[PDB]
Formats: sequence, structure tokens, C-alpha cells
Amino acid sequence: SGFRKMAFPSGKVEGCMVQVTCGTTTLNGLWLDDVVYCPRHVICTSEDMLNPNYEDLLIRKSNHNFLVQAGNVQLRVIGHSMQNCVLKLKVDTANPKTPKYKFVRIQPGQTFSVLACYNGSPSGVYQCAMRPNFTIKGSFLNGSCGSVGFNIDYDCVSFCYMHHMELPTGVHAGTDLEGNFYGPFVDRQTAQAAGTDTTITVNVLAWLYAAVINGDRWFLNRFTTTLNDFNLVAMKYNYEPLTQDHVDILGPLSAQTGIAVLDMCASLKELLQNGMNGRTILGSALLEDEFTPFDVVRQCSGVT
Amino acid sequence: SGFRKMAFPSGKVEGCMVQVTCGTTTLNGLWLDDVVYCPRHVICTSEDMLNPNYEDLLIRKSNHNFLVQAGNVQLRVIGHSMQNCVLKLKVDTANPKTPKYKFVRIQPGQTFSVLACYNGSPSGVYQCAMRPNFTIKGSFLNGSCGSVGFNIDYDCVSFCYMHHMELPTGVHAGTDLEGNFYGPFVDRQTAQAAGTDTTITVNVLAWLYAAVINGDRWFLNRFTTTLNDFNLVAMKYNYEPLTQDHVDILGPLSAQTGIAVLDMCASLKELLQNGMNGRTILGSALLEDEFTPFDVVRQCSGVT
Ligand SMILES: *CC(=O)Nc1nc2c(S(=O)(=O)NCCc3ccccc3)cccc2s1
Ligand SMILES: *CC(=O)Nc1nc2c(S(=O)(=O)NCCc3ccccc3)cccc2s1
Repeated sequence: SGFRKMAFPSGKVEGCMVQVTCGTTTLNGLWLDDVVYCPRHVICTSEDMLNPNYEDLLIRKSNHNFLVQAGNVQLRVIGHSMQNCVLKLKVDTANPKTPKYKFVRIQPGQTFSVLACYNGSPSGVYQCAMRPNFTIKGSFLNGSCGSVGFNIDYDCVSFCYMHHMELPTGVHAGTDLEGNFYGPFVDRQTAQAAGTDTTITVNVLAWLYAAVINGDRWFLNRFTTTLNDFNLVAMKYNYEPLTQDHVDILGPLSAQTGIAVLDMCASLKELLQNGMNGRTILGSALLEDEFTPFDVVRQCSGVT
Repeated sequence: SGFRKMAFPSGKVEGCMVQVTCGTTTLNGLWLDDVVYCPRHVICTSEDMLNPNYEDLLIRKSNHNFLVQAGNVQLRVIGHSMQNCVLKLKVDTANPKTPKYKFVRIQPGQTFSVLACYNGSPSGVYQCAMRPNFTIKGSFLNGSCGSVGFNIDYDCVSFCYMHHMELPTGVHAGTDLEGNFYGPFVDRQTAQAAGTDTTITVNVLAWLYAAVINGDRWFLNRFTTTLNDFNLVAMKYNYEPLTQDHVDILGPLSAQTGIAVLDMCASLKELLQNGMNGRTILGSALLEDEFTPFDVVRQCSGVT
């Protein structure tokens, strides 16, 4: 037993990390097959970021201006193209370490692991969630751009995120692997405020089930509620509305523990109204929302 | 910016994980060079665990009884020996994926990453600390035994932990890679209670520095304290005593932020006496103690 914020093993992604330099800007690239994916702002100087015209900036760049280095060996760039906010650098060598992969665009509330990289080198791995306001709360310093988010199903890596920027409030914005930003964010050094960061209700309930499975049960009460009654409370506390789809997804957890979803909603309702009263749940003093129902099942069953 | 509970990239360790079976027991092994390291309780049946005589149990085992599988290929066992609570299975093939490595015995308060594995397959990676009572709070289900803890310095993996057991209270005990248990724990299904789980004071202060560096400053106050005055408060709240060595280790963090160590101790003192008052620090509602001063410097500087 025991329940931890766990990231996927990062090895399959570590073998894809490369360094991309264009002029004086160095960031990370993702090498899959004979293509290197990286944020298009690799072609910008810090001055360009205020109001870049990426199409015009890219005209002044040729294949030889993109320096791609994998470890200490140089990749030969034979083509380049811009797809939305990412550059695709065609190289003459297929990455021999390319794992089975897919590009997926995740929904808010879904979790993924991030392999933070600097100069093409991995520094660490952590788990986060795509917030309902389409930001992520990561750990990204200068040079981390191009670091990627992913999930793994047995041998298939599903890439879902590429890091592009830090908003003035310290939260992070980025794209899927087709270069489309999550949310309304743009790759420009401009006023971009995030919307309300609401709590992922279905994730909190999943984590409450994980807590019961691992022995933390003090929060279980003698009450029940309805979806509409629960949602009145959820609205008041800036929690996402719970739908029947969310209830359905919690079904396997409800079955394992014998606690009906609406009874767990009544425990969550009381926790929202009364607080933790100085107590903890799974080593946390707040309600954790970055474990999906699938993460809880996966961790609680031992899927490798 | 941003500050996350980050694990080391696990790729170098993933290439060392193997499955070891002896009779009807299957757990994880660590393949480095031509040796496979695994918990000696692989030779036990669940009945044996009540009172095992490992030397007597090992007499009934030959090289051919240890089945070592790396992926889907079988390793040939040409020798076996017991070192403390670990078995060393000499195989005829050096692991071609062996990284640069060391075996280190860590001190309480030190952190490390764990690559949770089942049947020789990695399932996830997370960061934890060796508690002052020599337990770890991990996430280990049946089959996770033999999963390892490690730190990475550029290309060198320092293995520090091998998982062996779960105490009746849900906390975890294990050995270094020489097979010596951390703490007084034994590889026997017996009454083994853990001592006081005190808070790692030097780690909490390091994390308070990380919070200031990343913008969370509400807890900074107009006060200072002394080591003896602080330690009176630390004793009352089951925090480890802070020594001048701990102050010295926080020096680079004190210098970066301009906040003297004893002033940060006075902030911690007030936080202990008054609580968070419904507020959070780096997304936590409790004082986090599983980031060492070295982890804070490493994450805040971008070491790969
Ligand atoms: C994702 C990534 O690599 N971002 C980068 N940002 C910069 C910048 S910046 O946008 O001006 N932000 C600098 C923030 C900072 C860091 C350390 C001390 C003070 C301020 C400038 C240069 C390079 C990169 S890479
Ligand atoms: C570290 C590791 O692999 N531990 C294992 N423990 C067992 C046991 S046990 O010690 O009896 N614990 C079983 C706990 C449990 C799990 C699921 C449902 C109920 C109880 C038995 C068999 C195998 C392993 S591997």
C-alpha cells in the first residue's frame, strides 16, 4: 500500500530529448523518427518576443541555421516547417531510440508527467494536471522550453504537452505536439492573464477513494447528497460541476470500496464546508486534485 | 520558475530492472555489470516469513532455481551468495545498459527517487525522504519488493535503497545495496513498530527558501531567534534539532535570498506556533520536509 504523486518512468522520453539552437537561442527539441519538434520561438531573440511575426522571422532561416545536437552528436537538418506554434525539423537520421508513440490533445483535468530538460539534458520528472483554465503549475527555468508532457500505456508514449511559456503570474502555458496552445495563450511576451483556476472535482473524489483504500477514513460521514445539491456546494467553492459522466468514471472505485459516489460527494461536501480541522488525508492538508480516477486505479492495482 | 516535488529521470535505472523468481515468489532485481541484486526473501514462501532461517533456506537452492528475466530474455545464473539481507546472483552476461554507479548508505533526512516496479517492469517514479525513524512513506503493492531508491549526479547513479517490506502501519522499510536495513527493521513478518516520525527541520527551512525564491513570501516576519530558542520550539513540535551544520548547509540559500538562516527559523517558529491560518506555501497546506537544501539549489538552478 501507500499512495504517492507518481510520474511515469521517463526513460522512453529521455531517449528523444535533443538540444536545438537557432542563432543565440537554445531550447529543447523532441526527436521522434526523422523529425525534431520544438517551440517556434527558438527563432526569436528576447526583443522579437514582444511582437513576433513568425512567418517573416522564419524566411530569414535556412536548414543550416537550426543546430540540433543529440548528446554530443550533431544531426543534419534537411527540412524545416512551421505547424501552428511548433517547428518540425526534418533530419537525415531516424532516432534509433524512438519509442511507440502518439500525439494526443488532452482535456482539462487530465494528468501527465513532465520531463524537465535544459540544453537537451533531462533534469527531473514530475506529475501535473492540465488545469481547467488551460495552464499547468510546473517547474520550468530558463532553457526548459521544449520540455514535454506525456502519458505511457505499456510501451506507447502519448505526448500531450510541449512547454512554451511562463505567464507573468508564474503559471505555465504550452502546446500539444501539433503546436496548438492549450487555452487562449499566444507565444508572445504580452499581458496574458489566466482565468479562474477551479478545482477538478472528479479528481478530488478519486483521491478520496485512494485515501479510503490506503486507510485514511476519518472523513467518511453518515451523509449522502444528490448531484444538484453537491453542485451547489461545488459552485460556491470554485469546484468544477460534477456530471453523470464523472460519476460513471468513478464507478470502479465506488465498487472496490463499497462507498457509493454520492456518499463520497457528501464527505467532500462536509470537507468543503468545515475544512480539515488540522487533520491530513494521504499526507496532505488540502484536497488534492491532480490524480484522475484512472491514476488511482492504475496506482492501486500495479499497472506497469 | 515554479517548484515541484521532482524525481530524477529514471531511464538509467529502468535499464537495470529485471524479474527474479525463486520457486513461487517473484520480485524485482537490479542488474549491474554481471550481478543481479534482490531481497533475500525471494527464497521464502509466505509461511517462511513468520520466522525464516535464511542460511538454512538458501542451502536448498542452487543457481538454476533463481530465474532471472530481463525483458523477455533469460539470464544464466552462474553463482549466488547472500550479503546481509540481499542476494547477489552472478550472471554470465554484463548488463549492457549498466550506467556509471555507486552504492551509498544515506542518512535520515536525505531524499531520493524510487522507481516502483512489478515483475521487473517499471510502473512509476516518485521522490521521498528517508525519515528520521528510518522508514520511507512510499507506494509499494505486492510484487514491488526489490524496487530501488537512487540519486543521480550527471551520469553517475548512486543507489541507496532497495524495498523489502511494509510494516503493519503502512510505512516502508528496506536496505542499502549492501543488504543492511535502514533502522532496526528485520526481514521477518513480525511486530515491528516505527519510532517517532519527526519533521526534518533543515528540509522545511530549505523549502521555505524555495518558496521565497518562487514568490510565496506571506510567512516572512519581522522577527529573529537563536538556535537554542528555535530548538525549544522544534522539540515541542517533534521537529529535529537544528545544528550549526544545518545552518551552514542553508548558507547558499540564505545568500541568494538575503534572508539570514535565523530569521527564516523565526518565520518557521511562528508558522509552528500559529499555523498556516488557511493559507498555502508552494501549493501545500502543511510544512513540506522532503526537499533537502541540495534539492532546492539543484531545482532552483537547473542542474541536469
Ligand atoms: C521556457 C524557457 O526556456 N524560457 C526562457 N525564458 C527566457 C528569458 S525571459 O523570458 O526573459 N525570462 C527570464 C526570467 C528570469 C530568469 C532568471 C533571472 C531573472 C529572470 C530570457 C532568456 C532566456 C530565456 S529561456
Ligand atoms: C514488497 C512486496 O512485494 N511485498 C509482498 N507482500 C506479499 C504478500 S503479504 O506480505 O501477505 N502482503 C499482502 C497484502 C495484501 C495485498 C492485497 C490484498 C490484501 C492484502 C503476499 C503475497 C505476495 C506479496 S509481495
